[PDB]
Amino acid sequence: AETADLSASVPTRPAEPERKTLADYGGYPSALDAVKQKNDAAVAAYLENAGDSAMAENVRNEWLKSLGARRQWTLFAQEYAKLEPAGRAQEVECYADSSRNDYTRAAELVKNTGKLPSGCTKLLEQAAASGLLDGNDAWRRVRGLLAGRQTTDARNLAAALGSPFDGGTQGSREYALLNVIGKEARKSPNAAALLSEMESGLSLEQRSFAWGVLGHYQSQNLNVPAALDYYGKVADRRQLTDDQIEWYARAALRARRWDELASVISHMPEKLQKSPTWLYWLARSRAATGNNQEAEKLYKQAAATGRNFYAVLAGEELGRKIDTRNNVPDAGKNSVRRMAEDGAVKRALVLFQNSQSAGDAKMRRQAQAEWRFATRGFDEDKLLTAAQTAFDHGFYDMAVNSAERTDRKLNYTLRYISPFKDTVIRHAQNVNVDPAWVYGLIRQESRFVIGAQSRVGAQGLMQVMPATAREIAGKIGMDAAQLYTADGNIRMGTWYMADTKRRLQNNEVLATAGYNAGPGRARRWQADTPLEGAVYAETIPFSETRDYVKKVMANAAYYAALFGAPHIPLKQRMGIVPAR
Ligand SMILES: CC(=O)N[C@H]1[C@@H]2OC[C@@H](O2)[C@@H](O[C@@H]2O[C@H](CO)[C@@H](O[C@@H]3O[C@H](CO)[C@@H](O)[C@H](O)[C@H]3NC(C)=O)[C@H](O)[C@H]2NC(C)=O)[C@@H]1O
Ligand SMILES: [Zn+2]
Ligand SMILES: [Zn+2]
Ligand SMILES: [Zn+2]
Ligand SMILES: [Zn+2]
Repeated sequence: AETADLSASVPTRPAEPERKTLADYGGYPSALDAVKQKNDAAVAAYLENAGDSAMAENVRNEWLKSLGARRQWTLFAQEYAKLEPAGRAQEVECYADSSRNDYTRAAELVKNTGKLPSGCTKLLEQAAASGLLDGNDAWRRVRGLLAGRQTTDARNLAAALGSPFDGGTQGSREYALLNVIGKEARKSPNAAALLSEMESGLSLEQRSFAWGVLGHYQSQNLNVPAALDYYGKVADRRQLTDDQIEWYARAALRARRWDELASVISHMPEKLQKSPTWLYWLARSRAATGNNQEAEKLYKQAAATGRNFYAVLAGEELGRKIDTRNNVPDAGKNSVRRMAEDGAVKRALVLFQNSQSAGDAKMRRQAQAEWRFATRGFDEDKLLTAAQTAFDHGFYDMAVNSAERTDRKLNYTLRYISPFKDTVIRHAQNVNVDPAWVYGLIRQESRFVIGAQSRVGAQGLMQVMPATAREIAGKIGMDAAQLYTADGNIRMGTWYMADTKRRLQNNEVLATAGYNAGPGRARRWQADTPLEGAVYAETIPFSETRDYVKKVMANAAYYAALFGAPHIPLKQRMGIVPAR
């Protein structure tokens, strides 16, 4: 019965002057070194003076980790009581419980098969020594730690469970299994023959795990028939790590074995079965075996996960199309202004502007942390207001970070911003690439930060490598130094998108993957037969590039809807990746 509106409510946390903010930032590295050197007076003095900021909260967390490890419980409790509950680091939670000898968290944590922080690691050991850990899960954690070379943590965990590596029957058997599950032993052409010899003397759990390690190695190496052979010997698939079981599912997906795929996904942990990825592929598998009613319900849940690659593909199997109409008005200019007056928002903004006039990347990273801190507790209305507040200040990446956090109130123009439009459109049309794809790529590469610079030296909005820029500029009459202007950067990036596409059989999925990892790697990941675009994207071995391709293609689907481009469903945009 009511038309949509946006609450003008804004927080009014106490603000501090520009000088104080920059002084607190000035002393921030000193306070973190005081924690590491155990200078408790120097840490207390910093916290006494500092504002209620991400800086203070980060110092307080680090100090509590130090206080917990040193069993300084009087101080720990007094300072823990000063942390916003949502601001508590994971390891600080564990110390706070281990301080009471409370092991409620261990049942969840024990599911983790990789490195935890030391406080959580000790909590698990103490839970193990106390008989409070499920045996199945505890030994599974031991094996996972051995397979990812955390041999010390595995050793201590096995000791605490009462069967040490040096003495225990189960302990020493787990440890001996490294001749198969070791980082280099798993690569051996004889690992399977070795394992097949020892099968008689291993438990069902140890055998399931060990075939899991060999399957996962083969699978992430894109040797699918060998992967499927080893994974097929796993008797209890629930024994696998999360990464092992997902690469079993990726192998079966790449082989189009829909019955096996469904079966694998059914053995995943609940959190993993409910992710957009495995809801979608289980749905596709159910449809492929003839159960449309079950596939339909699974598509609906995948589609309800929000704005993302699999949610969009699911919505399309249900004949929905992307709709990018905002369902709430823009925030009023007054509210946008008042939002910037809030003490924590203003702090973020002060670090932001000061980082611009000084070229200071580390200060800019701190402005982002302050912005996330400032906005951490916001309801949907404040988040849309804050998003516009960031956008107006040119803090474009924080504009998007706030907007993409809403669930019912949707502002697609803050989720999918498009600054520099004249530039991008012109240069994309000149080399004949789709502008929605270009924005998709920029949104993922740099979140629209003109001065973005990666670790390895990828530069600008389109994150073009200096070497690539030199090769481009010599083909199209440019100076390589134009890499460092926004216009030259967009000219080179859009050209390289067109160029990689042309050299990867005109395929936008291979091109996206080639942009990020090199066209050489994009071709390596091709199969000897054609692959549906989503299968290729899901089975990319490098995690960063796998994530990257799906986000860019999903971003392009939303930009295309925002720009009014003619409707090409995401499935069709994904197309078919050809044989190598
Ligand atoms: C940490 C980081 O910044 N990672 C990636 C980030 O995202 C885009 C770029 O920056 C990306 O680099 C791509 O990196 C590959 C190298 O792995 C580049 O490809 C190379 O360059 C030319 C391609 O025409 C060839 O001569 C090389 O053979 C090729 N490598 C491979 C493996 O094929 C690629 O050009 C570059 N992309 C851009 C946009 O510069 C980086 O790794
Ligand atoms: Zn089963
Ligand atoms: Zn301002
Ligand atoms: Zn231009
Ligand atoms: Zn990048």
